[PDB]
Amino acid sequence: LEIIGRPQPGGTGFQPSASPVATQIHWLDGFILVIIAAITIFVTLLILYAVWRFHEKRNKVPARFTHNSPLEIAWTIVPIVILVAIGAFSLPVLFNQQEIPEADVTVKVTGYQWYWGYEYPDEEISFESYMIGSPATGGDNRMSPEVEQQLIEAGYSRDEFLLATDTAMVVPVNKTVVVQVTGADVIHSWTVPAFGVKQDAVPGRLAQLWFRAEREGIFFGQCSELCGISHAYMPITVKVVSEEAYAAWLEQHHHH
Amino acid sequence: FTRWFMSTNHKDIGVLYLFTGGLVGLISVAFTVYMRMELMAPGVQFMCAEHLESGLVKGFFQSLWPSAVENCTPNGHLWNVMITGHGILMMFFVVIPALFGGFGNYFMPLHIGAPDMAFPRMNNLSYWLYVAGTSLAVASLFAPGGNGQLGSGIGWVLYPPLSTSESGYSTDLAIFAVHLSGASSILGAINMITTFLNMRAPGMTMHKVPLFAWSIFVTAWLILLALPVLAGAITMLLTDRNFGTTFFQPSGGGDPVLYQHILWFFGHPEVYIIVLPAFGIVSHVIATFAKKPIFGYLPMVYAMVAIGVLGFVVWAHHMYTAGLSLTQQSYFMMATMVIAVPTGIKIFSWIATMWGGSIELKTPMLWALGFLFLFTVGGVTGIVLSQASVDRYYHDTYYVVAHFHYVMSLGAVFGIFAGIYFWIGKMSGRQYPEWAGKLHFWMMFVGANLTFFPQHFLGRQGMPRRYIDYPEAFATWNFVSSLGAFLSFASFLFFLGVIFYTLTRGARVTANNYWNEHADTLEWTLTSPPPEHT
Ligand code: HEA
Ligand code: HEA
Ligand SMILES: CCCCCCCCCCO[C@@H]1O[C@H](CO)[C@@H](O[C@H]2O[C@H](CO)[C@@H](O)[C@H](O)[C@H]2O)[C@H](O)[C@H]1O
Ligand SMILES: CCCCCCCCCCO[C@@H]1O[C@H](CO)[C@@H](O[C@H]2O[C@H](CO)[C@@H](O)[C@H](O)[C@H]2O)[C@H](O)[C@H]1O
Ligand SMILES: CCCCCCCCCCO[C@@H]1O[C@H](CO)[C@@H](O[C@H]2O[C@H](CO)[C@@H](O)[C@H](O)[C@H]2O)[C@H](O)[C@H]1O
Ligand SMILES: CCCCCCCCCCO[C@@H]1O[C@H](CO)[C@@H](O[C@H]2O[C@H](CO)[C@@H](O)[C@H](O)[C@H]2O)[C@H](O)[C@H]1O
Ligand SMILES: OC[C@H]1O[C@H](O[C@H]2[C@H](O)[C@@H](O)[C@@H](O)O[C@@H]2CO)[C@H](O)[C@@H](O)[C@@H]1O
Ligand SMILES: CCCCCCCCCCCCC
Ligand SMILES: CCCCCCCCCCCCC
Ligand SMILES: CCCCCCCCCCCCC
Ligand SMILES: CCCCCCCCCCCCC
Ligand SMILES: CCCCCCCCCCCCC
Ligand SMILES: CCCCCCCCCCCCC
Ligand SMILES: CCCCCCCCCCCCC
Ligand SMILES: CCCCCCCCCCCCC
Ligand SMILES: CCCCCCCCCCCCC
Ligand SMILES: CCCCCCCCCCCCC
Ligand SMILES: CCCC[C@@H](O)[C@@H](O)CO
Ligand SMILES: CCCC[C@@H](O)[C@@H](O)CO
Ligand SMILES: [Ca+2]
Ligand SMILES: [Cu+2]
Ligand SMILES: [Cu+2]
Ligand SMILES: [Cu+2]
Ligand SMILES: [Mg+2]
Repeated sequence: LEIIGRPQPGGTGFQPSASPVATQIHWLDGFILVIIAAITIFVTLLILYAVWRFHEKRNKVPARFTHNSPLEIAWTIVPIVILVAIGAFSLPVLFNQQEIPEADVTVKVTGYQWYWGYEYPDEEISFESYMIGSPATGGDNRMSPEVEQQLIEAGYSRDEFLLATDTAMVVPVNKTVVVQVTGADVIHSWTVPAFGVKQDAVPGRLAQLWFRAEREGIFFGQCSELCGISHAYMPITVKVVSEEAYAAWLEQHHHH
Repeated sequence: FTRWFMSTNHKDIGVLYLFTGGLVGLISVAFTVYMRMELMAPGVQFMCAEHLESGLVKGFFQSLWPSAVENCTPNGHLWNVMITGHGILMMFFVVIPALFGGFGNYFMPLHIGAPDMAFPRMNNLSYWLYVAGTSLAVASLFAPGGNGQLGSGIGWVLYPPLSTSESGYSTDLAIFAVHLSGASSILGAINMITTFLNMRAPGMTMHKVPLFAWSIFVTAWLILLALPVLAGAITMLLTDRNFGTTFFQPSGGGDPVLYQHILWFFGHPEVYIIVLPAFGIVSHVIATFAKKPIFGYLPMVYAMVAIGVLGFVVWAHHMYTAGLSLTQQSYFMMATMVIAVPTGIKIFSWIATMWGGSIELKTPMLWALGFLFLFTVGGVTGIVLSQASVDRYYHDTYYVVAHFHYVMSLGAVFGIFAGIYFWIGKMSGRQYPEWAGKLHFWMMFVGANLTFFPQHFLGRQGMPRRYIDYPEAFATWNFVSSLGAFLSFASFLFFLGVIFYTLTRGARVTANNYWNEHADTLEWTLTSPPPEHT
């Protein structure tokens, strides 16, 4: 499996998209980024031009105007218009994001201090996922010769330290996955940047999110609500595989 | 001697707030230097659990020298305690005390022609509650806290159940500190509002009140509604922790998300309480150094009122991933976007003030022009964040951190510096050296942008908030950001030298108005410093 959902050295953009929802986020953000960059460059150029054009040595007698009705109407209406344009494109994305489709695969995720529990209710599969290098694998949340060898043995490299877990959430590609998220003790937050999903794991509440992965590979997330001492050390690994490889994984868990 | 600390005069109290806010600011900025030392490189090298087994002064100095990773057991609790202390000090004990308690107490009475505030003894009490709260916040750092260590590692907004289950009593001390800060703010606000309404000079109509005094007036009203709601939220934390209530504990039928609604009902107004006095200062400074009256005075006042009102109906944009309904997410998103409209009116009116002026690029004007550009950078990323569908990716990442440092550290703080350089001659009788003011400006401008602009990249790459350590791919921009923070810290130490130099041997001020006639408010008709009876 190719490692796809991960930060890259010196990166300035989003993590790669692997879902239709992530693609929409990339488009919506890029659209807004052009707007706010235009606005910001415009504001900045106006200030710099004004400083150059009206520096005291170049314009020795200041004007005294304090109004300009056409300009003030324009600079109230155009922002409103720009915001309505953004909202017009952004509310549809929001609805697509938050309306839960019918599940092909259902996983129930529980955040604990400091690890994640996974349950596939249709499959009677449950397991816990710890960071490779956590105390659960014999570490203490730092790189070491043993941790790098564990990363290598699990199919990763030292560069995936703090991202890779001992077990992965495995799902089939091109299927609708509905994830139910709750917290066992304090609030955690379950997320995968490549899928464009994030949902707080709140004790006492079961929240839902959905994704459909559009390509196979490995995708990482990290706990995204400060939960205590090992908040930085309870990540998320999702492996998106063929329908057949998914079934093979299910069968490996079937007790005879 | 200590008869400075006993004075009830609004000028004396303002100066206490300014110096104290600056000292607490140095504390909190020093925390961020240590934070950025640990974030400069992946792997944990400074915050080692091994430093705990030494004393409290041995452990301190060991903590400032890097260890090899094999000798450094990561101590995440120290990270969480530092960023919690950093945020609490900034949001309750630095910028609002400087802007509102400091410049507000000093200059709002002067600007409206009031000899003193309505309740001078209450004003002096407000300052002592501020010092008491600061003292409790600092004490919490050394009190038994989470994980059998010292300090509360719970984030500045104290989310339960994490905050209510944190062991020790550090967190209870932090809650009392915030209580004391809320009381100081409410007393201040009561004084501001009464003085503004009842003690204006006869013949100063309310539509001749300078914009800075308007900004202090609006801010005082926001405080009166927001801070009691915070007092409720944190008292519920205190009783869940100590008196058997279960407001936020699901085992007893409570709901942790309920705390978030109440906290953020205060928490968004808090940031408009921060920035409105900075808006007021920027109006006075730009009018003075463009040598031109402020463009659109009445829209400037109404925009601040609109921002302050809108600031109370947007709070759940801090909760898009906390389980909000799609209807709530859609409302709060659209309500939040509206705030861009009155804010834009102020940005454009400040540019229109400069347009056609005769612009003097002295230090206060540099801070104000930097404010216009950098607050706009921070404001537009706030609008990105209001889009819940994009906030799904950015929430609890360094993109949010970049947003709020641009509006606070490159925005409200630029207003504070604009005010200090604008007014230090008026307050002290001594003038700052102009070349040093400008060097301070450029060092801060370069350093602060290097610190926080790359944090957008880290957030876009998915780096979470509140992490002691990070995956190797985040190293490049974390290294750049830490370098920026070190340069900014040098800028701040330089600034403190500039203030020390100014107050001890700065050029003597001879004029009542050492700027020009377009500094046209009442403090510029008084001596420098003003007479004892203000
Ligand atoms: C000075 C303090 C301050 C100020 C003024 C602001 C101002 C704004 N903020 Fe910010 N914010 C914070 C401090 C501040 N914020 C802090 C501390 C947090 C994090 C809390 C925590 O979790 O710890 C935060 C987090 C925060 C969030 C939650 C994000 C998350 O956690 O996921 C959101 C969501 O919408 C938000 C949006 C906004 C918006 C829309 C404004 C608007 O007021 C900005 C309006 C200004 C402009 C837009 C620029 C000028 C306008 C123009 C040039 C006109 C044309 C522009 C357009 C048409 C767009 N900010
Ligand atoms: C006013 C508010 C304010 C200011 C000024 C700052 C200033 C700085 N902050 Fe920030 N910060 C917060 C408010 C602020 N911060 C909040 C609310 C959080 C969230 C905490 C949490 O997650 O719970 C936070 C968290 C935060 C993080 C993320 C922590 C994490 O997620 O783990 C980082 C990362 O580097 C950071 C770094 C810095 C640096 C390097 C500076 C500075 O060093 C940059 C340079 C600035 C200066 C050199 C001078 C500043 C001037 C003053 C403060 C005025 C002093 C007063 C007078 C002079 C009268 N801080
Ligand atoms: C402005 C006032 C205050 C400014 C303070 C500036 C402090 C700078 C600290 C120096 O850098 C640290 O110490 C070592 C010398 O650079 C390095 O050791 C490190 O060496 C490797 C660097 O890649 C790491 O992998 C190792 O874990 C680690 O021990 C490490 O890079 C870095 O953390
Ligand atoms: C990081 C920190 C932020 C920087 C804060 C900006 C510095 C504030 C200005 C200093 O305060 C003023 O200093 C004057 C000293 O000359 C005093 O004048 C006074 O001096 C005499 C006593 O020294 C008094 O009797 C007189 O009333 C009066 O003229 C005045 O009271 C005092 O308020
Ligand atoms: C904690 C980290 C702090 C790092 C800060 C680094 C400090 C760098 C100091 C540079 O040296 C200064 O350069 C100025 C160049 O302008 C000189 O002012 C000179 O130039 C001014 C501008 O013309 C004139 O007003 C003055 O008469 C004249 O002293 C000034 O004397 C000189 O000492
Ligand atoms: C980490 C700690 C950092 C320390 C920060 C210290 C910052 C304050 C330094 C101010 O420096 C002074 O500025 C004056 C300029 O305002 C200079 O006067 C010079 O310029 C004047 C103005 O032209 C002349 O009249 C003077 O004789 C001439 O000495 C003076 O030399 C210089 O020392
Ligand atoms: O993505 C398309 C989106 O369209 C509809 O959602 C509308 C909704 O019906 C209106 O009330 C409007 O105010 O909000 C949404 C804006 O598109 C569908 O109902 C929705 O399921 C679908 O995803
Ligand atoms: C594909 C690379 C994306 C780089 C975009 C830089 C994002 C910076 C966001 C800050 C916007 C401030 C105006
Ligand atoms: C992940 C592939 C999608 C890339 C999205 C790029 C869209 C840029 C939007 C620009 C819109 C300008 C008006
Ligand atoms: C002297 C006040 C500034 C504090 C510097 C911050 C560094 C704190 C190191 C923490 C060590 C834990 C014992
Ligand atoms: C190779 C031995 C270590 C060299 C790096 C030491 C840097 C220490 C910086 C400490 C700064 C404290 C403010
Ligand atoms: C005795 C329990 C603490 C009471 C504090 C107020 C609780 C009521 C909720 C009010 C919400 C903020 C106004
Ligand atoms: C004093 C203001 C408190 C903040 C409002 C609390 C609103 C609770 C809404 C719960 C929504 C459940 C669907
Ligand atoms: C964003 C603020 C930038 C303001 C430009 C100032 C140009 C300074 C030119 C030098 C003037 C004499 C030192
Ligand atoms: C009063 C005239 C002084 C000239 C400007 C001094 C500041 C120079 C800019 C230095 C930029 C370094 C970061
Ligand atoms: C607009 C403020 C910029 C602050 C400097 C940050 C460096 C950005 C470099 C981006 C490209 C590096 C490859
Ligand atoms: C690869 C080792 C990097 C260590 C560099 C330390 C840089 C410290 C710079 C301090 C600058 C203060 C202005
Ligand atoms: C001015 C606020 C714009 C509101 C906008 O977000 C939506 O109403 C557009 O459908
Ligand atoms: C793919 C094999 C299906 C095995 C099935 O019995 C289990 O998932 C249910 O326990
Ligand atoms: Ca480190
Ligand atoms: Cu967690
Ligand atoms: Cu966490
Ligand atoms: Cu807000
Ligand atoms: Mg969160």
